[PDB]
Amino acid sequence: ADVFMVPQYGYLTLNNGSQALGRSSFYCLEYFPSQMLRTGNNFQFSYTFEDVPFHSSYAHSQSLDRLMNPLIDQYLYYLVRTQTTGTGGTQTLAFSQAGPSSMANQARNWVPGPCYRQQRVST
Amino acid sequence: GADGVGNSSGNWHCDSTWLGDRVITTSTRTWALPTYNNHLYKQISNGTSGGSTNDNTYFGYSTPWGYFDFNRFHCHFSPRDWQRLINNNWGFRPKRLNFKLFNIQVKEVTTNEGTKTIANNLTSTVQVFTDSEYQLPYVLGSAHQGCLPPFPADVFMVPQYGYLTLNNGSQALGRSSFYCLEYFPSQMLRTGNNFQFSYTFEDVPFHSSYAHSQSLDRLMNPLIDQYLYYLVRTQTTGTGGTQTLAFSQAGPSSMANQARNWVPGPCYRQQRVSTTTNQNNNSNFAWTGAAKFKLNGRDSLMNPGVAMASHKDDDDRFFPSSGVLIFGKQGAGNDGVDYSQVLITDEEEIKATNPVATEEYGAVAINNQAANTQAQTGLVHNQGVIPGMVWQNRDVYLQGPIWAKIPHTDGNFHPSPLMGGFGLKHPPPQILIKNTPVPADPPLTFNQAKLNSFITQYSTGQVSVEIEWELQKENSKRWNPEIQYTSNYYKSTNVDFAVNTEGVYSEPRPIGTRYLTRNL
Amino acid sequence: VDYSQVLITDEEEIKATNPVATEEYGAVAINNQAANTQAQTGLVHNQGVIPGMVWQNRDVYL
Amino acid sequence: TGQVSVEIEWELQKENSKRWNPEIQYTSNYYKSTNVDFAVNTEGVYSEPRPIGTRYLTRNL
Amino acid sequence: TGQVSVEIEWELQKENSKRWNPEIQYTSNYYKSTNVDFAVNTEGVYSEPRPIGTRYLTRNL
Amino acid sequence: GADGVGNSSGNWHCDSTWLGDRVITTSTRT
Amino acid sequence: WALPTYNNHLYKQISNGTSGGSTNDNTYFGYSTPWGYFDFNRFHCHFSPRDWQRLINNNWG
Amino acid sequence: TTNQNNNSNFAWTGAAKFKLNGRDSLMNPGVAMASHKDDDDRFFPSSGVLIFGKQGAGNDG
Ligand SMILES: Nc1ncnc2c1ncn2[C@H]1C[C@H](O)[C@@H](COP(=O)(O)O)O1
Ligand SMILES: [Cl-]
Ligand SMILES: [Cl-]
Ligand code: NA
Ligand code: NA
Repeated sequence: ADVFMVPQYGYLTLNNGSQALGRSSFYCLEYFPSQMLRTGNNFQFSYTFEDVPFHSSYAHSQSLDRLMNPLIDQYLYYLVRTQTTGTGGTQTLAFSQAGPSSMANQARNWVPGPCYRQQRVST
Repeated sequence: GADGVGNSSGNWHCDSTWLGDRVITTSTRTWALPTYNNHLYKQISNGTSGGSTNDNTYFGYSTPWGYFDFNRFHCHFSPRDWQRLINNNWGFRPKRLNFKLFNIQVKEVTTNEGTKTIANNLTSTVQVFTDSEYQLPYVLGSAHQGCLPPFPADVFMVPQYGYLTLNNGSQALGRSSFYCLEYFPSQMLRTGNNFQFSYTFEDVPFHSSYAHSQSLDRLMNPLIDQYLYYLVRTQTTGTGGTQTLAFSQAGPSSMANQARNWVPGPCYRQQRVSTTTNQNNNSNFAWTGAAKFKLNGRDSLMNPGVAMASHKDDDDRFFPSSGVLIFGKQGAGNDGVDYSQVLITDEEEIKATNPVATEEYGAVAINNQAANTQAQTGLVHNQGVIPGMVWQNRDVYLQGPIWAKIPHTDGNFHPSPLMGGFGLKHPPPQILIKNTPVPADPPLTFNQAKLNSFITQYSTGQVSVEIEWELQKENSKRWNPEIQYTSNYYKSTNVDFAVNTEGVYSEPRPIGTRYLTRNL
Repeated sequence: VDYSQVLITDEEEIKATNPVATEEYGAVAINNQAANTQAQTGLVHNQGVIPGMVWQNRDVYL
Repeated sequence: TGQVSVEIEWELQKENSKRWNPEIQYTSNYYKSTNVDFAVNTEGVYSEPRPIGTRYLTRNL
Repeated sequence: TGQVSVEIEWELQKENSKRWNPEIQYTSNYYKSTNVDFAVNTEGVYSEPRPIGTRYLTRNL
Repeated sequence: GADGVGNSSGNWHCDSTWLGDRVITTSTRT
Repeated sequence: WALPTYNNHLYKQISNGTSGGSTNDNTYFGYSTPWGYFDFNRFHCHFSPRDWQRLINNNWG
Repeated sequence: TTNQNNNSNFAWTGAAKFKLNGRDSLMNPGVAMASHKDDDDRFFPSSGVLIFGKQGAGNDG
């Protein structure tokens, strides 16, 4: 129902401060073949979107980390300890097969996406 | 007859055939299926509460179903075959496969007064079906045990299927999804009944069986000098110490200075650890030391990390704490096993194009040089991809993984499984099997309850996986003999990759893929 | 304008594959472990793309 | 002044999920209120009460 | 003992509404819980948490 | 053979399919 | 729609300077034209709230 | 300009580099980046641009 105002066109060019550079380009719309109308005159056209990937309307139901069966244990080992447990405190190499209980340790084929730190703020 | 009880419903095919590029592998093993979860879907969660940490929390379900996994190279390749493939090809990749289930036999076990007897239930059935539409959580590619045995003779147990869903602590979220296998059109079998299908691998890049014979840095002719200059000095030599700009053409002698078109691959710093006990610092830094990525407030270990050289030359003892695959020696214990039991793989072959795992990527200037201020530089421990980088993917081993399902995500980069292998969007479908519940006699008067009593039984049968691989022959004009995997002549009490005196096949070491050398 | 006027969108749906906005990506070792020297690790606040990553694009709204 | 017309053809991609339990979905709460969501108010001012996402349906990883 | 199979073909009648605002719809609440709605519990006992009606979509009189 | 003891005398169909108006339900229980 | 006359039928040079209160990061150089433009780049234009609902609640993309 | 630069031979120590196989090689000519922000024309990356000798120029120093 609402009736709206048409936005004004304007553009930006390379600038240093409040000055323009040699490169900066000035466009004149009138230098464009445009069609004219009088009432009882109409304009129209058609365009076809280049092929683009479907937007994802689906939210995952498995975390990237939790991609493996709980029941089974990986055939691969990880370094579980650099030092002997208890009083002795002498360096040793201990290896364990990542299991269901030790989920965090187990190896994965995929890792999380990229990130740029964003400052946190509370409502 | 077509399908009867006194009739082999399939044969044993265990052969490898080489013609031209195409090498065909065929394996057959004898499996046994136990009843799982008493024919019950069970909710399984690990809580925040109790000893367990927050990073090991999860929510999911354990199903009464078993699954067939062949995702390990040793299944389709004899050690001798792995040798032929590694020692003469610059690459290879899967093309198509063929699966078969047959000679299914279902046994019903009875126990009275400490007397146990196992006989046949012929009328009993076994359900099978393939997740051809990928509607079921993908188990495979998680390096889980339960794949066909390496040795053909061995008889193996079928892995139990179970999956994970979004969780907070020991709780599920609204999003988390519960799947019922029975809600899947599955085919049923009675002995003399057989199942089978075929799949064709989507096109994938040939794995690299070749190790570079030129470093990325050393890509230029020694004799010639570059037509380009570099800034060689900021200050006059000797006593004067007055700033000046001197430029030199990078030559053969000054190789490091000269400009290059390509730069090394990406790196995530990996803590270094030495096989020798004494060298290592006396702290349990296995976890605190190790690099990790934090997702959804939970820190998971970066295993096995991006592909990086295990060590710089002569640092053979060194390895990343989490940055390489590790394979247990046969008979090795699951928990807290000694170093001797484990086989730590080594990815040094790729050192030429990839960064060393334990060292910085390099250095970058931290500030603008000033008339008063001195130039500064900072180390790069974490380095992401940038234009001009080139790198090598992590190697696969005779007992490594083969493929992995690329997560259905909006985007990803160089989706080659980090544990090594071929990244497929539509990998070989998960094959699900289950013994059909056979109820114990019901009570005489109708009960609204669901039957909780069943005859105890398990099933057994042969399985056949046949895969057609496409090879990519070597074209090298290298004049000298190349390095190759061989078995040492010198005598020993046991033969490599054979059964021992007890009948226990054992894989003495991991076997890489890159022996043949190709130019950069 | 006051907070009440604004509608702050929420992209938590993608938390499963994407890093939390306010937290580090994770940690990397800063030095080689030594017989005398202790292992060290540093946080990753800025993390670029590397082989093996997967992620979700930002959502669109009505 | 004049009318303008934009017509767009969108291609959908149906759900294939075998999820057994009910999925989450955008709904308008039953509980009474003085104004209707996404309607004009007593003055004739359409208003968009909240942002509306796109991902409600769940798919596996 | 044996298996039984019932297959039924249902005929739908799509919605034609020109209602401008979002309609009410059956959804599963996001907020966390120890068990999932319409799933098996820790013991293997599927349970139907509530009755589920048929009328959510609204049509004129 | 057509009908024998060592032969599945039927399969498990538990699927739902939506095309146009027609929605097809299929259930199998033991 | 309604179209006002823009810039008195004039192309005008517009710049924001370093000088004065404005910072350096808000400096710019450009031009404002006597032309107007039609923009439909917002989802709500083509979708009724009810329609947005149907699309979100039943499609994976 | 000679005077502006700090009085040290930081040609190598200063410069960014990538370490491969235990050997540090200079990052020349680096990723593609702007040589200077406006009016910083005198400035250049120590190793971050191509350099061509004037004809008859000497190879060393
Ligand atoms: N193993 C494996 N599986 C799937 N996708 C892969 C694999 N290795 C590389 N890639 C990626 C890398 C590119 O994005 C693309 C092939 O392009 P190209 O120019 O040929 O590298 O596929
Ligand atoms: Cl083992
Ligand atoms: Cl010259
Ligand atoms: Na269990
Ligand atoms: Na103006």
